[PDB]
Amino acid sequence: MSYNYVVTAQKPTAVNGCVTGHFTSAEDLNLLIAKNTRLEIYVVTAEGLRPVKEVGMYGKIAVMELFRPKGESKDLLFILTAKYNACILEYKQSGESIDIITRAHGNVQDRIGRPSETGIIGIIDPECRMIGLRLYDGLFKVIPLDRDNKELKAFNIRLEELHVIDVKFLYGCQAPTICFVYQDPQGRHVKTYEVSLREKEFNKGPWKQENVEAEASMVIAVPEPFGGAIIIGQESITYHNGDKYLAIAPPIIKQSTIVCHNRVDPNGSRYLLGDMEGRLFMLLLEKEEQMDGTVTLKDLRVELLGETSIAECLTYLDNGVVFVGSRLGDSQLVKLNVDSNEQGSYVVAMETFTNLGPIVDMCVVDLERQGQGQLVTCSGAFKEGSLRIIRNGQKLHIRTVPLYESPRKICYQEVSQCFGVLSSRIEVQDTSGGTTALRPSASTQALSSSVSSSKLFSSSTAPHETSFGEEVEVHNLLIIDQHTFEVLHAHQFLQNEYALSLVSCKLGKDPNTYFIVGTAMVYPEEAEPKQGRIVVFQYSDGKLQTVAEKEVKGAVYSMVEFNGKLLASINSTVRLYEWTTEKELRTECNHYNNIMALYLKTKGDFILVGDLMRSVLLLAYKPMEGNFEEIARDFNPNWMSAVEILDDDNFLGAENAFNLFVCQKDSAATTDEERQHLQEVGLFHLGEFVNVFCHGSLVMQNLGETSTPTQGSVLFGTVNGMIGLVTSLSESWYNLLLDMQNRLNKVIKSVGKIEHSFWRSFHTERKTEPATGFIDGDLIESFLDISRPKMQEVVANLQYDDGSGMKREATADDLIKVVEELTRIH
Amino acid sequence: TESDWGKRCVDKFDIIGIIGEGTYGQVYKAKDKDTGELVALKKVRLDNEKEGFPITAIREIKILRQLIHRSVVNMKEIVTDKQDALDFKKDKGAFYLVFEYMDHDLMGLLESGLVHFSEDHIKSFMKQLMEGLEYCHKKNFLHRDIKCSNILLNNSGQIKLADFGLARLYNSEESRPYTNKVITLWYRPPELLLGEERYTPAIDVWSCGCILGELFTKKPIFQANLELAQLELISRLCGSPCPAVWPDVIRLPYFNTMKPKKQYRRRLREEFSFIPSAALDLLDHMLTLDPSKRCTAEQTLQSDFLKDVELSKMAPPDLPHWQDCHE
Amino acid sequence: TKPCWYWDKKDLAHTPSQLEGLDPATEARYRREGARFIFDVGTRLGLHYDTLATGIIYFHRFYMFHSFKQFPRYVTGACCLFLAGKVEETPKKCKDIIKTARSLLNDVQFGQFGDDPKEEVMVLERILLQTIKFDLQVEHPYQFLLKYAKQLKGDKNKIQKLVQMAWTFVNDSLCTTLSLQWEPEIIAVAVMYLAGRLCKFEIQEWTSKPMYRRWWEQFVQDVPVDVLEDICHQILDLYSQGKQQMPH
Ligand SMILES: CC1=CN[C@@H](NC(=O)[C@H]2CSCN2C(=O)c2ccc(C)o2)S1
Repeated sequence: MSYNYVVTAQKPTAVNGCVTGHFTSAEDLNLLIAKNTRLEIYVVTAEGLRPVKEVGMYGKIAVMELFRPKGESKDLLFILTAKYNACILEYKQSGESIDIITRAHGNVQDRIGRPSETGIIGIIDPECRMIGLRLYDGLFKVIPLDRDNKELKAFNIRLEELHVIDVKFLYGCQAPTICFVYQDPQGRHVKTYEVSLREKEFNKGPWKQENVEAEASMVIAVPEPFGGAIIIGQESITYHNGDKYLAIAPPIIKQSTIVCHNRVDPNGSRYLLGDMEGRLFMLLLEKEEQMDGTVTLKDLRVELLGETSIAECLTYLDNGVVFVGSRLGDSQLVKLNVDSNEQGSYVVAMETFTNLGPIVDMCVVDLERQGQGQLVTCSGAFKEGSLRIIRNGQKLHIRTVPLYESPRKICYQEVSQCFGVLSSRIEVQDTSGGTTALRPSASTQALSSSVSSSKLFSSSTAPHETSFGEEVEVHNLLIIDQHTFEVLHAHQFLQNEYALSLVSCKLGKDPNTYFIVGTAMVYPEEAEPKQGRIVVFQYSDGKLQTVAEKEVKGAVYSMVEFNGKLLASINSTVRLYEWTTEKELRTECNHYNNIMALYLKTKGDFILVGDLMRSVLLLAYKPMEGNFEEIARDFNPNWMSAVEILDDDNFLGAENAFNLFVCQKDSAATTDEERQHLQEVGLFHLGEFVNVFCHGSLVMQNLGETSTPTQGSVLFGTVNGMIGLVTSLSESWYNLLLDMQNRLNKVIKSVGKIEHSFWRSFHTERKTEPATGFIDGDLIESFLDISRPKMQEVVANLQYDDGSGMKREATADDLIKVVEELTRIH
Repeated sequence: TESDWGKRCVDKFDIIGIIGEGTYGQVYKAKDKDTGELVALKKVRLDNEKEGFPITAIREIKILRQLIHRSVVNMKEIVTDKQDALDFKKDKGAFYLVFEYMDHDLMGLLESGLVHFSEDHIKSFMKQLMEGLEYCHKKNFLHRDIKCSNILLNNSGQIKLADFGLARLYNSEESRPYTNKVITLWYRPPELLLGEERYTPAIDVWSCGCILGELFTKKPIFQANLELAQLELISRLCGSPCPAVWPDVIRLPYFNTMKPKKQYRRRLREEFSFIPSAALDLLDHMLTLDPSKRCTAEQTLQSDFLKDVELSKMAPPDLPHWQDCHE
Repeated sequence: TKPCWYWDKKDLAHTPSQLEGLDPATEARYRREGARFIFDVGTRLGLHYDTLATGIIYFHRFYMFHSFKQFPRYVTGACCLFLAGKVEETPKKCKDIIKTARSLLNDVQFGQFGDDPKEEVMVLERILLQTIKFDLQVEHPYQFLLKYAKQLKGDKNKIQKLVQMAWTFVNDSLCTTLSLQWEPEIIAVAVMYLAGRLCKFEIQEWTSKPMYRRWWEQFVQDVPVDVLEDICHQILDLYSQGKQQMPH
């Protein structure tokens, strides 16, 4: 019954994966970088990379590997989506024309199976005989790469080891076999099983098992000359090749977990390792040759090369250049030099590829007075944390403010010409009993600084013994100038205190504009925090002053200004405070029908509460009585990531399954039950986790420009960097654009032959439902990029309702007019 | 006295919110002012007075009046709106049934796809589930629909069976018709799909078996919208209903009317090969097509899986009350 | 957690009906007619015997809390049966019960239903539920008469004569206050005890303890012959007063 429209304003900016192979040009090495739903193909040059093509796929790219079967000239591409859509792809370049071919395709989902903990894993035999998939616990699925398997039919082999960590196809074995690290109650072990296509079962592998580190995380398939496999853990790196066993445990890698590996050398003498703190390590393989000429791995050595962005994936361009792809930071092209520089580093950055990183929070503010709107986002994590400003003056101009610590929240305070930003940095228990920061960051480079002296929780009389080497979060509040983005002040919060919520507002009859922060006392022992502080700050004359503090019995997850009063959510309670003439907070009313009230939005006297497990609740402050009252609750169990109010009747919500949905009132329907029910009129798989929902737009309107059929503007940010926009439509325009989608889907050729209707279908692991109430604006805006023959094929047999003429038809040029106007909303 | 229900007013129960919605009323979370305990109120409206107090409500009142097992939800009392004492012909007030409040329903916890149920957790869960069902079946009270929403479990770990009558889900405005019934189908036994038959205890046990598998996958084993498409999913796993396994399948009305696409062999052990052996043997026995061949509740309690489970060792389930921030 | 549904014979001298001027005989008469009205109405509708009894038990209990002068008995009876149907899973529409009640009642008797019979009944279901305190579960002598008879072994024909004769006495007990005086297990023993005397049967011989002359004690513990003799006496006083005689 409700109609809305969703477009992408900035595509995903986070490197999910990266592999290099001879794809486009059998001669030239090609680098394939993957972002959610987006694949980018490049060609290696001595200077950098030349983009060849960028295609969009329906589905989250989970697996991406380049393989060439015997008889092919160029390596082919295998991709598997998170919804289990598999396909094999081939580049075809008819001169200027570029076309991605779908050689094979199919859906490999099993009717019965447990999703695995370590996620989907995809590996391909070196002999390219089969594709190995680990989709469910205790099962190993095999797609045999036979010429006739155009539908990618597959069978499952029972797998005794239920909890698998990682699995790679071994190199040089006579029969294809898989080396998998698994976790049973006795620890973790490495085991290998031979895979038979003829028997369709496992046979005993070369080495039955070996006891490995408890946190063994990655399996490296060493090339055929060396043989065997390399296991990477937290403290130790081992090499297993039957009777041969090597163990190297440098004390440098113990400091930070290693998450990525890459083969620098085709022979395998050199391997690349990257840890969470960004450091780049080189794995060195030392070769001893037996007298008959055979090669034995004498020793394993790890050397520190330098610092990169936290690397989700690493690939080698064979020019001495490594591409560092990051989901928590800006991706980079680095150069590995044989000679270190004057600081001892062998690494030097070449180029920097902008990553909007995880958008934890964002605010829209017109800094430069342009009466347009600029978006400042909390982006990144750890040393890659930053503040990003985006404007729509075709490209989006992004300015990165380095913070070198994680930014949790942001709110703009015009009265002080500055931003308030919550942040957290990692310190480690040191020998002094205190802690030490791994690197300077914003909360330590502030011009002025303060440390909280609150004694509300002093008499803890609780045991929290410190062990040297353990990490802790120190949460701070950062005052930042809007023009120079200089860190003017930093307030260190109490020990073990987490900052969760931030607002800037006046209260009651108090003319002073305050920064107000909601915190929680986080102790590892607690399943749910039971102490918390609401702190009222005033930034005046370059100084942050504590005006008042209110103790609470939980975590203040969310706060928001509510008609001069302060609305806060403490665990399950939703509370309304008043600001007294004595400059202290006083409770007015409460609401407790919640599990965890994580998110809060308001409009007038209405409040939208986003419960962790019971979706959204519409609450109202009845003024005559001074109490909260429940207007309506969605009784669906959808988990919540972020919520937003669209209008007095429609409410938007984002699931943890990456599905957006809209709930409306029943418009005072006769039955009281119907009134108290929030119907899920809108459903839509978005494909991206939405941390923050905000109102506004970055489009410049000189003066009430309007001229847009779209009504309303809601901007959202995601973990993979996407900045999308949601807006509302009229019934007539919805039906028109929906009818056009159904026509476009028949005309447009999808990569992997993935049905669009399936891709946008609401998909929880349990229930999958058709999408409704939403127009895939990214599909509509593609009408401008299809060839003229397809344009006319789409508009054929068009029909109109509620138009200038109630029944009408439009041509290929008439639709172009609409789409171009729809492209002007972002 | 305490045994005299139907006289206390709802004015003794502060209402916190509406936790659920019912066909003949709403379900409200509340606190008894004097006791301080958290209760759940089930509203029964006889104001239409088409055919009187709902028979569905009467079933929940009759069965749960005498059932106090730990693994079944207990009805504390029944209270009324403010009633004029001048005449009860004038009065049309509703009646509210007081129940012990439960924190979460199994459906909610699994909808997350984040909670993890280990083997020991499932043992603790299933043993309570079966112990309650035995007690009910011994008393000759049968829960005709056992769902995932019907299984209510608190944070501690105790499991309780609820919604014998007056279900807690309501469909309004425009939506999928009988959505609650669609969920009920996922746990309906094959015999009921094939024919109306008579209500057998086996109809309970099949649903509980469906739940058992769902706890090992976090997804319902059989999900379909039409009775024929459900029977086919069951057949792809359990095998098509035939006299070779079901000597009385012919007696059912729609054995020839409703037919699986093909005659399938039983693959239950293969598609569930990732389940422990003690459990898989229980699933295989709980999902037997024939009602007489389908194992009883007591027999489930004497399974290897559940026989030697220690009731004292509650071993709470791991439920995420932190890191809901994420990353 | 469950209320006490049993009074002493002496207590029946203090029902609301008695205290409003109604003499003992009149209330006893009203009880019989109400019970038989329920019995006859439900029998015409084809209702299971448990449903008839359940309605009759609701009826008998009801007039331990209210007076016959302020609640016309046939309306109450119809309401009891209507509720009994939903409890025992043998439901009937209120309009059908009214239809049957009109067929069996004369013009004067049906006057109790007033101008809108269905309304007078549906409205009473509110009170009935509160009066029975919502304890809707009622066991009856029938199930125990069979559970105990199954354990008897001997002449098939002599045992079957004992059962039917006892069964007849159970039906006849539903017209009297015994249902409010002694639990059903005792009633099913009492009727067996009664039929045995009339048929000159020595039931102990059919038990697993053929020389345990107090045969019932293995079915119902702690029952003196004093009770069985009273229960039986009352059941047979009905027959003496009535023109009807012992079935035999
Ligand atoms: C009979 C009964 C006793 N306890 C019951 N349990 C519940 O209603 C639970 C588990 S189903 C949802 N639920 C809630 O608490 C709920 C609904 C809405 C919000 C915020 O919480 S029903």
